[PDB]
Amino acid sequence: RRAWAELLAGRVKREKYNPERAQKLKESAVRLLRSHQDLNALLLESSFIGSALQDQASRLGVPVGILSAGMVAS
Amino acid sequence: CLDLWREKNDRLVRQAKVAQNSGLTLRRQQLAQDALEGLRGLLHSLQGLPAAVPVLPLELTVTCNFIILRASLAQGFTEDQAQDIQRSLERVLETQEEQGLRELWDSVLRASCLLPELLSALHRLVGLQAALWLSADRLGDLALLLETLNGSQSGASKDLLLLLKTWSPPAEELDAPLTLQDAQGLKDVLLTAFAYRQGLQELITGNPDKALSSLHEAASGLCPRPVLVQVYTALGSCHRKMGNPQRALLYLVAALKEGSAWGPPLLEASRLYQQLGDTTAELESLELLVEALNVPAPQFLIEVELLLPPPDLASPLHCGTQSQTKHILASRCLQTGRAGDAAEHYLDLLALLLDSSEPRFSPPPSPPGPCMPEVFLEAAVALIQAGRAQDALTLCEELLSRTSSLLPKMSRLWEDELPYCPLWVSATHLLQGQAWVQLGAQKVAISEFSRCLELLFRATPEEKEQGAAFNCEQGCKSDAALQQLRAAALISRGLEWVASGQDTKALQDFLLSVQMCPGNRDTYFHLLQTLKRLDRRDEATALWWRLEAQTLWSLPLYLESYLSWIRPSDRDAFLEE
Amino acid sequence: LDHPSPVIPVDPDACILPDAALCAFTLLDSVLVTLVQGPARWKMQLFEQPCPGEDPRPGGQIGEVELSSYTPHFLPVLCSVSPSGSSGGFTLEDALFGLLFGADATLLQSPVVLCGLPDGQLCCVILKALVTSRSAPGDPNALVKILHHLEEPVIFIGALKTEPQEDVHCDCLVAFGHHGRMLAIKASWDESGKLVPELREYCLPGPVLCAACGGGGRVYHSTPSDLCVVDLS
Ligand SMILES: [Zn+2]
Repeated sequence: RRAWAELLAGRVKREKYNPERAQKLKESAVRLLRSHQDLNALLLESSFIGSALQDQASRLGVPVGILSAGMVAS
Repeated sequence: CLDLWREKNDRLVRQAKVAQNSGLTLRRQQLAQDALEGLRGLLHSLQGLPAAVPVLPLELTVTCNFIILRASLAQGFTEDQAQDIQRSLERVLETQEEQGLRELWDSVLRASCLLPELLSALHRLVGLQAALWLSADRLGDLALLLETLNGSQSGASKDLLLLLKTWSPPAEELDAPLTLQDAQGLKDVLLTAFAYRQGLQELITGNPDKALSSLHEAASGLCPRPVLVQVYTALGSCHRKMGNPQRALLYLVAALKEGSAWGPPLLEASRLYQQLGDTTAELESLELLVEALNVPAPQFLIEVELLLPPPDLASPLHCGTQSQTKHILASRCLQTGRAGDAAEHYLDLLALLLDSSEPRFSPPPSPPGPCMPEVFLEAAVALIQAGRAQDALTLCEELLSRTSSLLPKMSRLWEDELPYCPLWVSATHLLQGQAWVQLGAQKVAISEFSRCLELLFRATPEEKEQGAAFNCEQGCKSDAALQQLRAAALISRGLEWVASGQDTKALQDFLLSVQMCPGNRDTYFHLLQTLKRLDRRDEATALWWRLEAQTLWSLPLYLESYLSWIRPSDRDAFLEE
Repeated sequence: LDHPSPVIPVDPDACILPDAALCAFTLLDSVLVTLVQGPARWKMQLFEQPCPGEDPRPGGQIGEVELSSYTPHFLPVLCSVSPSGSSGGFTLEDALFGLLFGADATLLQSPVVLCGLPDGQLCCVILKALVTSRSAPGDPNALVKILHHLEEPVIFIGALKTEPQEDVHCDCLVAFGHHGRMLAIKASWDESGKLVPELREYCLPGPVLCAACGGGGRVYHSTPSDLCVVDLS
């Protein structure tokens, strides 16, 4: 009667919608999936892949050609 | 007269298009219904006469613009539109040159092969009616119609896709009476929609190689971002089925970026990480998916969404509500052995379900999954495995409180198969007992186990004599669940007899459990440990031979998890001794 | 009713969900329920209804279903039935509520919606269960269930406090046909130590035209002849 409500009272987080928070969540999902990504095995498996190498190049501050050729050779 | 009718059709088309472009949620639909009444009355006015050739391409433009705005508002095709097409087709046929649409279309296209200047309106009619047959799943004869439109000696092309590619729009659509949509704009729609449908069907029916081609076709061309997300998600699903994880993940990332609705991608991600065994990442993906689903226009035109079917349960695009996924998280957290986290998740779930009076509703899992008592049981199992037995009693007390009026009056308890008691009542007493065990109360534990056993033997859950209500179809009926649960309670009682020093009673209970469920082996381990304590040699070997003579189907999770909790780690080591 | 000749034409600003095919509707606390005709399959929907005093809006549809059982003068009727603990409907008693709707409804403390149709079928829908989307379509055979099949159309559904010995906790469930098939359901718990329902399909005279429910198991109905009354107490 009482301990039941005591369990259940502090649980709910009524909505917390916050469209600004949504993009942080989206970025965190992308970070997780890219963290499990592996580009060498990906190449071992199109325009998506070019965009992936562009993402790596944007991270490393390198012109795409260098990283593309390195991954290709490896 | 036809000047007035044509100005009226053009007026209602301008009105409908103003409604599409502008307006708010009311004024849009109000203007649309006004235009719809207008086009209905104008079709009545034109059909009142025995219309000739020059009245024909205005009447057909009206009929097409009327079916469009009918189906864009109803948000789905039906047979009134098909009968209107039949009306317009007999109106074309009885001017120049009856039974049904296929032969009527063949004869009308024979008449069009005489080249009357209305082929721009005939192609538009074909677009709408091809949309209708597609959304109605009338796939075979659509090929026949389009094969009759194009050359006849290309009849060997049974595949719809090349035939739809060859089907051209007839003209550049010169200054005719105005229209809501052109046949090329219908062609691209029909292409992507049929490609999507064929791809998804091939995925669901175990062709996740054939599906890629159709889905890449649906990607290449006019593909609204909402549908592009679903395509990428289905390609992720196809790659995950083949084996290829990395291409899958790539498509899923594309879906996340492009999407404003990124639930099904994270669901598929979780289903992938489950194959790889990266359980931590699975739980993290589901944790994100819940927060994602936390957040909550109809154009007067024929778009793809109108034609795509609502998804099934086998599909990768089924994503239920926050509650129906919070239950996935909690279930998958409990199946792995993270029961503390699972307890917090399950209490969050029950808070959502039972504190839902004021705000928008949060539903329970669907009736493939567990019934609403099974959810409480799973919660209490989790709280036991955590070490929160004094909360696993308050769960069970609240469950029996709330269903008192349903419980049997246990006067058959005095009068001692016939009476009815659903499994979850017995199971409640069982968990309620193991809680007291963890708190150290032999007497009241054995009390509760005995109560469970009485309800299990002196009552039948499978009393489908009178269908009186809603009931659990599968979980709280299974004879496998009944026998496993009998065995569970016998064992949980026998261990307390062992604790008390009543090994003969313990032997009776273990023997009975072996008689009940001979294919669990926890029974045999406990029995043989007791016989090795008391009278080793002959009886032990007699049951060894039974085991090797003997040598999971669909159980509920509260039972699976109860067994995995009570079973000892040193089972096989002792059973080879 | 404040509404800032005594005749007043209604402005189309007041229209909310102009579905232009809806044949019936009802209302609960913060929720609206409609029932809309189409081709062969008729379909129940469920909308928000804004709790705060605002511009009177529908909101967005929480859920839909399709009453697949119905394949077609007499409109359908809807009636809301809530249990004790959780509104223009009826509050039943826990015994009858659990007998008719089950444990899911009893635990969720869920209101239920009874739709009586011109076929004469009398179908129940639990609301909490009716939350759907384009990614999660409602399954009819799971979600809509069928109490009783009167052969003839439905006029009235109600509930009575028989044993009366505003918020009344009813014990009886009443329905009424055009031709006079009354139907009453009650809780027994009789004869085997088990909860059972007591049905009675009575057969009153007359084409019934209207009905109501008054204090203490009385049901005022009407015929083309006279206004009559029935007592179940
Ligand atoms: Zn169940």
